[PDB]
Amino acid sequence: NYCFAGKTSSISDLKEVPRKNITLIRGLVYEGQVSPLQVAVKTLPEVCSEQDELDFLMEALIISKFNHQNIVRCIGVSLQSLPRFILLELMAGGDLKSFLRETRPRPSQPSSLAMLDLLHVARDIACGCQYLEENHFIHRDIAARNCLLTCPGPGRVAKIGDFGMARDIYAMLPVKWMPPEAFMEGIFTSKTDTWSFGVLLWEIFSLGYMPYPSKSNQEVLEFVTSGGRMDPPKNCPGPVYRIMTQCWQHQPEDRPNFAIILERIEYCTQDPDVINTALPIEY
Ligand SMILES: CN1CCN(c2ccc(C(=O)Nc3n[nH]c4c3C=[N+](C(=O)[C@H](O)c3ccccc3)C4)cc2)CC1
Repeated sequence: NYCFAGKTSSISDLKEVPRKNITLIRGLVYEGQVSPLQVAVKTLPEVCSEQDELDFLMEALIISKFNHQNIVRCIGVSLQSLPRFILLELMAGGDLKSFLRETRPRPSQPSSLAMLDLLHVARDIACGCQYLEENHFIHRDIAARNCLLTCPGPGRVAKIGDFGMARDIYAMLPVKWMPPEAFMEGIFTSKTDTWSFGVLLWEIFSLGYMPYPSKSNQEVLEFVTSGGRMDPPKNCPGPVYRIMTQCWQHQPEDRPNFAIILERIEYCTQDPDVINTALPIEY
């Protein structure tokens, strides 16, 4: 009962891990060990509806079918014991939005991030999105809060880690990440992830600000459907802002695909005038 890349899978295909092999270590979702493999353990509340149950199963099926370095791996599940577990790659850096906020330059850490760090995050997630696009999977909620980092320090890799919106489709709408045609007609295509990536790019280069500062969801909806776009984040290089504004083309067919976005990110990455730009320091 779940189809991805033209292949079907069901609960039977999930890799069940004996509960006795699984130890919880600490809350982070928990850090856990499988018998020694470090994992994150996502739990289903025992007090939940059968729809929560089906939601949890679908989440497991979706993440287990992906195979890509910028999408969080599923080690397995433990569904035959209660509470039910999904076992996931442990991402010690935590979520991207929190990371940017915590790790932005300050006097105590004046060079905590550089432009190249942000470009590598952008590349990482764009590579994940390209894999989803080429496999015809529409994510529908590409946003910093949904991405995870392998570790806090140098060599960190960013990955897409949450697929709940796609799971649900398979006041809570992520309006600020959605293109005009998703509001109006409720039409989604891979061009809709392109728009959302544009907004994630603004999040990254703003070092974790909420998009459309000062605007509520409905004000954003009217702004965007009237042609309004966000200004550049502070100190954002022109070439990077231009990737964003191309992602935010009104017509879906005018937005770049992720192969092109990756090309432009790689280009920014080799340009000394981009990567030698200092990030703002937060006081
Ligand atoms: C100073 N710091 C830095 C370190 N820190 C953390 C905070 C959170 C985490 C964390 O949740 N790591 C995760 N690893 N794998 C998964 C995780 C969440 N998953 C999920 O499935 C979650 O549902 C999810 C998915 C995407 C984005 C966020 C949450 C799968 C790790 C370190 C605490 C504060």
